[PDB]
Amino acid sequence: SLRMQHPVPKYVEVNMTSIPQGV
Amino acid sequence: SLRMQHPVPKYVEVNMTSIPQGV
Amino acid sequence: WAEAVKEPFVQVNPLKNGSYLVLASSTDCQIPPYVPSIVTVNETTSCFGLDFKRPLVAEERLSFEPRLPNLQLRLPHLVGIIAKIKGIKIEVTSSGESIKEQIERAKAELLRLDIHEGDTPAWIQQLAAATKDVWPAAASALQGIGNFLSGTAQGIFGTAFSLLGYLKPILIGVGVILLVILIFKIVSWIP
Amino acid sequence: KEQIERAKAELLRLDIHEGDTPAWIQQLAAATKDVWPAAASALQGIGNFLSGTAQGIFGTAFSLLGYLKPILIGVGVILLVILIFKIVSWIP
Amino acid sequence: LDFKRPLVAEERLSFEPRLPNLQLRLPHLVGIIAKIKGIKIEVTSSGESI
Amino acid sequence: YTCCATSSRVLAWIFLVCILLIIVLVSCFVTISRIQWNKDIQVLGPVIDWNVTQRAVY
Ligand SMILES: *[C@@H]1O[C@H](CO)[C@@H](O[C@@H]2O[C@H](CO)[C@@H](O[C@@H]3O[C@H](CO[C@H]4O[C@H](CO[C@H]5O[C@H](CO)[C@@H](O)[C@H](O)[C@@H]5O)[C@@H](O)[C@H](O[C@H]5O[C@H](CO)[C@@H](O)[C@H](O)[C@@H]5O[C@H]5O[C@H](CO)[C@@H](O)[C@H](O)[C@@H]5O)[C@@H]4O)[C@@H](O)[C@H](O[C@H]4O[C@H](CO)[C@@H](O)[C@H](O)[C@@H]4O)[C@@H]3O)[C@H](O)[C@H]2NC(C)=O)[C@H](O)[C@H]1NC(C)=O
Ligand SMILES: *[C@@H]1O[C@H](CO)[C@@H](O[C@@H]2O[C@H](CO)[C@@H](O[C@@H]3O[C@H](CO[C@H]4O[C@H](CO[C@H]5O[C@H](CO)[C@@H](O)[C@H](O)[C@@H]5O)[C@@H](O)[C@H](O[C@H]5O[C@H](CO)[C@@H](O)[C@H](O)[C@@H]5O[C@H]5O[C@H](CO)[C@@H](O)[C@H](O)[C@@H]5O)[C@@H]4O)[C@@H](O)[C@H](O[C@H]4O[C@H](CO)[C@@H](O)[C@H](O)[C@@H]4O)[C@@H]3O)[C@H](O)[C@H]2NC(C)=O)[C@H](O)[C@H]1NC(C)=O
Ligand SMILES: *[C@@H]1O[C@H](CO)[C@@H](O[C@@H]2O[C@H](CO)[C@@H](O[C@@H]3O[C@H](CO[C@H]4O[C@H](CO[C@H]5O[C@H](CO)[C@@H](O)[C@H](O)[C@@H]5O)[C@@H](O)[C@H](O[C@H]5O[C@H](CO)[C@@H](O)[C@H](O)[C@@H]5O[C@H]5O[C@H](CO)[C@@H](O)[C@H](O)[C@@H]5O)[C@@H]4O)[C@@H](O)[C@H](O[C@H]4O[C@H](CO)[C@@H](O)[C@H](O)[C@@H]4O)[C@@H]3O)[C@H](O)[C@H]2NC(C)=O)[C@H](O)[C@H]1NC(C)=O
Ligand SMILES: *[C@@H]1O[C@H](CO)[C@@H](O[C@@H]2O[C@H](CO)[C@@H](O[C@@H]3O[C@H](CO[C@H]4O[C@H](CO)[C@@H](O)[C@H](O[C@H]5O[C@H](CO)[C@@H](O)[C@H](O)[C@@H]5O)[C@@H]4O)[C@@H](O)[C@H](O[C@H]4O[C@H](CO)[C@@H](O)[C@H](O)[C@@H]4O)[C@@H]3O)[C@H](O)[C@H]2NC(C)=O)[C@H](O)[C@H]1NC(C)=O
Ligand SMILES: *[C@@H]1O[C@H](CO)[C@@H](O[C@@H]2O[C@H](CO)[C@@H](O[C@@H]3O[C@H](CO[C@H]4O[C@H](CO)[C@@H](O)[C@H](O[C@H]5O[C@H](CO)[C@@H](O)[C@H](O)[C@@H]5O)[C@@H]4O)[C@@H](O)[C@H](O[C@H]4O[C@H](CO)[C@@H](O)[C@H](O)[C@@H]4O)[C@@H]3O)[C@H](O)[C@H]2NC(C)=O)[C@H](O)[C@H]1NC(C)=O
Ligand SMILES: *[C@@H]1O[C@H](CO)[C@@H](O[C@@H]2O[C@H](CO)[C@@H](O[C@@H]3O[C@H](CO[C@H]4O[C@H](CO)[C@@H](O)[C@H](O)[C@@H]4O)[C@@H](O)[C@H](O)[C@@H]3O)[C@H](O)[C@H]2NC(C)=O)[C@H](O)[C@H]1NC(C)=O
Ligand SMILES: CCCCCCCCCCCCCCCCCCCC(=O)O[C@H](COC(=O)CCCCCCCCCCCCCC)COP(=O)(O)OCCN
Ligand SMILES: CCCCCCCCCCCCCCCCCCCC(=O)O[C@H](COC(=O)CCCCCCCCCCCCCC)COP(=O)(O)OCCN
Ligand SMILES: *[C@@H]1O[C@H](CO)[C@@H](O[C@@H]2O[C@H](CO)[C@@H](O)[C@H](O)[C@H]2NC(C)=O)[C@H](O)[C@H]1NC(C)=O
Ligand SMILES: *[C@@H]1O[C@H](CO)[C@@H](O[C@@H]2O[C@H](CO)[C@@H](O)[C@H](O)[C@H]2NC(C)=O)[C@H](O)[C@H]1NC(C)=O
Repeated sequence: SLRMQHPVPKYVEVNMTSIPQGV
Repeated sequence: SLRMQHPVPKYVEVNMTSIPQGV
Repeated sequence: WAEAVKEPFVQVNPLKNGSYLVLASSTDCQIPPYVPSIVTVNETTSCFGLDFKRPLVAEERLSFEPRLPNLQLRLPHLVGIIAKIKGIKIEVTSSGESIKEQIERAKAELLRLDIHEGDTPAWIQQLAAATKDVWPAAASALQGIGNFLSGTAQGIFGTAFSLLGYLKPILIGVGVILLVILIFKIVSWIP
Repeated sequence: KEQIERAKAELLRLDIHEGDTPAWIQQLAAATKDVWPAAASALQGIGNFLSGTAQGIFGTAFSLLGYLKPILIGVGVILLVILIFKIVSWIP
Repeated sequence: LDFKRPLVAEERLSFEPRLPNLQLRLPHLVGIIAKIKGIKIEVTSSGESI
Repeated sequence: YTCCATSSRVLAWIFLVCILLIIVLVSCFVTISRIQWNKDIQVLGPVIDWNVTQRAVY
């Protein structure tokens, strides 16, 4: 007997935008 | 603008057993 | 204005339209550090130890959002040391200041943080952190001579140098007494 | 008396430095102008000499000779220790 | 100024908070540190090392 | 005796040279560390422009 856990790929989309002058 | 792909964890269970003498 | 803050720094504001405003000293979920940004995700996930949810689809209307002009800003090289030794929020430049005026502003203040008999190792470690970006070879050297006075033995050399530093006035005094003997003893040999 | 003994220690410790002598001397003049106008005009002159005359080469020279002070003493001491021995090794 | 004797009151069920006690070690020369700044200045944290 | 007298002489010379070198090593360190600090103060500092795309890490 030998139980194991194999990792399987995935992903989450992340958009980013700027803030001119930090305002 | 800046589009990115962040990895997110997951897993698949995998059981294994033996074959005495290779028969 | 500049102001010293505690590390690690994390600030996350949930916006009403369903995005998040992030400013953080460290990376998570691919978000760059130090520069702020408006963040949106296509599927619920945990970032900076809290849940960033996917927003509800919206209908597009005519916008009235402002678009400010962009702006490059040059800061003094040692802005971190200037903000630290004030212990309050302090003015460091103007938007439209010259290289010359900007520098001649904390220079006298900064020069008078000189080496002392009582914290040479702690001083030498500041000089390294200040020199690292300019001359990395020198930094690594200074850092070494720092840890020698602090660490090697039980810091006995640090102790020895600290003490020989404070004795300086006594040593001169003795030194002067030796000359006054030597001169007389020499003159009282010549025929 | 109380009013004066209030920023005196603070103010005394804004002393002359090897790294901004010209910028210091120009403060001393502005501070002295109302008290002693003759001295101010002098100090202001010796200010502009270290800053302006040539390409400020004298400012540079004095700034550098200021930072070298510890090396010079060290050498000076080595000369005496030679001179004394060389002198004592002339006397019969 | 005059500290007056208060009027007798009737006892009801209380909801007053009881905070935890706390020892706090300050620097030996805290008075000289506060004096040469001439503003209200941060000197330690609750849970800082010597 | 002569060896003991010679030893005392040689010891004193090495003891003198020992100090006169330490005087030169400390003196040189103070000069160089203080100049570098002066140069550190007058270097050009960083630039900030609020551009996120510029700071992307893959
Ligand atoms: C597709 O098909 C394939 C088959 O073609 C499927 O693969 C087969 O799947 C089976 C599961 O249904 C596996 O069976 C399981 O095997 C486990 C491991 O067995 C070995 O270890 C045992 C424990 O060993 C340790 O602990 C003991 C003390 O307890 C120590 O002494 C040891 O040193 C170890 O530390 C051990 O008992 C087993 O020994 C037996 O087999 C070996 C040969 O393989 C012999 O040499 C031994 O003599 C012994 O066999 C005899 O004695 C036993 C009783 O002791 C009898 O049962 C035998 O008939 C025989 O007389 C192994 O060394 C087991 O742990 C596991 O036990 C479960 O079921 C029992 C009841 O039967 C329960 O009591 C347990 O609690 C537990 O639930 C089970 O038997 C097959 O190995 C595997 N076959 C192959 C070839 O890989 C596959 O899954 C299928 N796939 C799909 C998708 O369907
Ligand atoms: C929650 O709310 C927040 C808001 O609080 C939402 O975030 C906001 O989302 C908006 C999307 O709806 C974003 O707008 C988009 O910005 C994009 C990027 O804009 C910049 O780059 C542009 C291109 O630059 C490159 O290319 C040009 C040549 O084409 C070169 O010259 C450059 O060098 C670059 O290489 C550029 O045009 C923009 O410039 C404008 O803005 C800056 C300041 O930010 C000014 O300095 C500029 O002067 C200029 O503004 C003036 O001029 C423009 C026209 O040129 C006018 O529109 C202005 O009114 C003003 O007069 C930036 O530098 C854009 O690409 C993108 O364009 C889309 O839409 C247009 C039509 O409007 C189409 O034509 C395009 O094809 C494209 O589809 C869009 O405008 C906001 O940035 C963002 N706000 C913030 C603060 O982050 C968030 O999404 C919300 N969340 C949810 C869940 O709802
Ligand atoms: C105007 O308003 C103000 C309020 O704004 C009024 O002032 C308040 O008046 C109250 C009287 O009504 C005072 O309450 C009384 O406090 C007494 C002292 O409490 C302290 O000491 C206790 C004993 O400590 C010694 O002994 C123990 C062993 O028994 C040892 O372990 C110790 O080392 C000491 O040797 C101690 O129990 C108390 O501890 C509690 O409070 C502190 C914080 O102050 C906490 O750190 C503790 O954890 C603890 O709080 C928790 O646990 C207790 C139970 O143990 C709970 O009750 C709490 O809710 C909490 O979970 C203090 O260190 C008390 O002796 C006195 O007890 C009387 O009442 C009880 C029943 O409640 C009886 O059983 C007793 O027999 C006794 O009659 C009472 O509580 C307020 O202190 C005071 N407030 C302030 C801020 O000053 C003022 O009077 C008003 N004026 C007018 C005119 O009306
Ligand atoms: C606001 O905007 C101003 C203007 O851009 C910024 O100030 C300028 O910063 C830049 C970039 O750091 C400096 O560029 C360097 O220029 C020198 C040459 O300078 C000489 O010639 C200039 C000709 O126009 C002249 O303006 C200068 O005059 C100033 O300086 C003298 C001397 O101190 C002073 O007396 C005057 O009163 C003026 O203050 C001066 O005569 C050049 O040598 C540099 O070259 C380097 O960089 C380039 C490009 O990378 C490289 O190719 C070279 O090899 C070398 O490494 C560099 O181009 C500029 O001198 C600054 N100008 C002023 C007026 O200060 C300011 O930083 C912005 N402020 C803020 C807050 O953001
Ligand atoms: C918050 O709470 C902390 C923890 O209590 C307070 O800090 C402690 O203060 C006490 C009291 O002033 C100090 O007690 C002394 O301890 C030394 C021995 O210290 C050594 O052994 C410790 C073993 O646990 C170890 O933790 C120490 O490690 C620290 O120091 C080293 C060296 O600088 C440093 O490298 C480490 O990183 C740690 O910082 C250390 O190895 C002991 O010699 C003292 O004895 C005197 O007092 C007793 C009792 O009166 C007396 O019997 C003796 O004769 C002698 O007079 C004394 O017990 C303790 O060292 C402090 N601990 C730390 C971690 O700093 C802190 O003050 C509180 N903060 C605030 C803001 O209130
Ligand atoms: C992060 O930014 C991304 C841009 O790089 C966003 O992707 C865009 O999201 C919109 C959502 O409205 C998509 O629009 C959909 O388009 C499909 C069909 O695609 C075709 O037509 C569109 C125009 O309608 C065109 O842009 C495409 O090129 C295709 O030709 C429709 O079925 C939908 O109903 C909807 O109209 C954009 O297609 C998409 N653009 C790109 C370049 O991928 C993304 O949504 C952002 N993510 C987050 C988390 O905010
Ligand atoms: C038990 C251990 C064994 C004993 C070891 C010692 C044996 C000594 C033998 C006898 C000789 C005595 C020598 C006398 C030394 C006196 C030290 C003087 C220190 C001193 O006054 O300097 C002040 C503080 O700096 C300081 O005090 C910093 C001093 C320098 C620290 C760094 C030492 C490491 C040097 C590394 C050398 C390699 C580097 C590359 C060349 C600043 O000077 P100032 O008072 O003029 O004021 C200038 C403006 N503030
Ligand atoms: C290429 C050009 C030609 C070369 C010219 C130079 C040739 C020199 C020839 C060899 C002789 C060398 C002489 C050694 C001079 C060393 C200077 C020491 C400076 C120094 O240590 O002073 C410190 C900073 O002041 C300063 O550094 C300020 C120094 C004075 C600046 C003003 C000079 C103008 C004088 C005008 C004279 C007329 C006025 C009326 C009499 C402060 O002193 P401290 O370290 O003891 O600390 C006291 C508490 N901070
Ligand atoms: C969110 O965006 C990610 C982009 O990583 C989407 O991932 C894709 O999912 C499809 C299945 O529909 C896969 O076939 C693709 O290979 C994935 N693309 C990648 C990894 O680039 C994901 O589907 C989106 N999630 C939601 C809920 O819309
Ligand atoms: C296959 O097994 C993997 C084990 O890696 C399962 O992964 C878990 O999935 C749940 C979601 O239901 C997560 O909360 C756990 O953290 C995962 N466990 C891990 C990574 O150890 C996976 O769900 C299984 N897949 C199927 C289809 O049953």
